[PDB]
Amino acid sequence: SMSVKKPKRDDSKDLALCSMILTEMETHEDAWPFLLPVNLKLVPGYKKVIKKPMDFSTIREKLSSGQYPNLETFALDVRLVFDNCETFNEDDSDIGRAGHNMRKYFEKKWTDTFK
Repeated sequence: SMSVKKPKRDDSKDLALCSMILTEMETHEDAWPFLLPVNLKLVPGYKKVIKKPMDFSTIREKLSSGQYPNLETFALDVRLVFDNCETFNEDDSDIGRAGHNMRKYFEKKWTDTFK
């Protein structure tokens, strides 16, 4: 509350560390469905169904231009990529499996780096 603060957690390395995570996600062999924005002209249903499209290149540009206020808003966009993927893709598809794999990979790096 006013003039009453928990001890200051060191956040000065968060930008660097999110960038490293994102690099690891970008270079994973199962990243291919997520590297670029879904082409809304060429994929029927995507535009109407997925209210907030997100992809790794869009997260990279937001990261690089100071558009994440803190590490939690970064994690929310990463999770959005995988939540979108589950909305649009069957679990038993190459893309559906890719999204589960990447979500797992992300959540471990997130825990190991920050928790």
